[PDB]
Amino acid sequence: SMSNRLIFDADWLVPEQVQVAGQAIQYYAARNIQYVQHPVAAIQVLNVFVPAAYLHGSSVNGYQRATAPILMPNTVGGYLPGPADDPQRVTWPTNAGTIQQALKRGYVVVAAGIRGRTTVDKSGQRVGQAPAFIVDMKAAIRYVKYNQGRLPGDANRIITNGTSAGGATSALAGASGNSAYFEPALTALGAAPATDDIFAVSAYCPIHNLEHADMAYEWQFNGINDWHRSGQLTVEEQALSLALKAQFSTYLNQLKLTASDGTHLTLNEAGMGSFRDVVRQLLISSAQTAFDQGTDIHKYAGFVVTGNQVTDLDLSAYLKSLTRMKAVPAFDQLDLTSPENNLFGDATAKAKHFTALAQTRSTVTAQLADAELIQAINPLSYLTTTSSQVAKHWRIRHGAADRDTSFAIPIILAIMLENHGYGIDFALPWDIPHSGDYDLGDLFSWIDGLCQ
Repeated sequence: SMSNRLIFDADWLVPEQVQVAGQAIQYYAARNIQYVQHPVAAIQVLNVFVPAAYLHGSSVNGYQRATAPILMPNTVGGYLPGPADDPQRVTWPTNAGTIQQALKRGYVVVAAGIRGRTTVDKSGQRVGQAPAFIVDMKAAIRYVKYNQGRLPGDANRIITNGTSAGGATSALAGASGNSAYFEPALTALGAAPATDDIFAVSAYCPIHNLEHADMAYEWQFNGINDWHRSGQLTVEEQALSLALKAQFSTYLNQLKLTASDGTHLTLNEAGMGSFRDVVRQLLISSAQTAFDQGTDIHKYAGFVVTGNQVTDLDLSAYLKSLTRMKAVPAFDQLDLTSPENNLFGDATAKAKHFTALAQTRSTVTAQLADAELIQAINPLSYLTTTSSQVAKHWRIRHGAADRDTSFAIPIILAIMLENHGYGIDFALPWDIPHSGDYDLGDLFSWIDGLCQ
């Protein structure tokens, strides 16, 4: 209610410890903070964790109470609800280990609970479908910034982190700072009166650009007719696949992506061209990195090694050995059965389409989600319009063995960021599956490079 003033009090913080690297790591916690005045679901609370030093006037890793980065990780996966995380949490989903390491590194951690597609209110009505996930992330950010200086950590140094749908959430927060689109929702929740633009984005395999993911998936996997998550593509599915693949060329070319040297990255009618070369080169680079460490890259097919150099890659051979995970369409299923279909439903419709193709070919009675909503939750929408304040610093990873979305998807995001002058640190880590937080040493060195 309005009795909730949304004022943080450091006096709430109580002392705890957790073991990290064979050392006891001291911190303080304040849990279950109601971060808006009018929550609709119990999950909408946040937890605050602070390195013990900052309550005793001291420093960690070059940071102080007033200057520490604020890591804001989320536990969203599959666009499901993501409970407020905790370094002491052992129940799925949790990135407790990352929180422990972040605290050791000197970061304040604000771990917000986020509604998702299965969240219901007290009347049993759905209240967690799109754009609830990002509205909640923004409200948690607004809470933090409203409380600059009451809350330890520098609210101008917020860095979001998440994996998969959570990586999309992190990227979307970074892309859409202060977008007016979300203002009515934040007003209705009674979110804090503060900005929601953030400093930096960490995203692992962000499942985003959903309305073009089917095209990208088929561009990548057409010609591979068995899928494993085991199934076999029907004749109708093969037909959609070939078409979806062809459509990707047109979508891709219209983005006007450019290589470092300024050349338009494109694909021809058959899906071959300079854009495909870029994907290949990133996978070759991933392989070279692994090869240099003594890893057997021939676990997968296609790599040409000349002396000590990965000199080329048969991309089709590689993808066959990687295997297709999803059927067709991979995201907008004709029968509305995907996580993304359910994400785009509302209080009235459990699920909706979000592409013209799947609506036209729907095998169940269905509606299309609002075009503005689809656009609003796509981080890419903000890189080509002037409707928000965008984080200047991005670190994106998508595993070279992650088949949950096409490599083209994170690659498009990374290139568009680069093309528009944002800082972007991007790679496809070798033989990494659909997962995140597996390179914290490097992530934290990147954050430190930005913040210290």
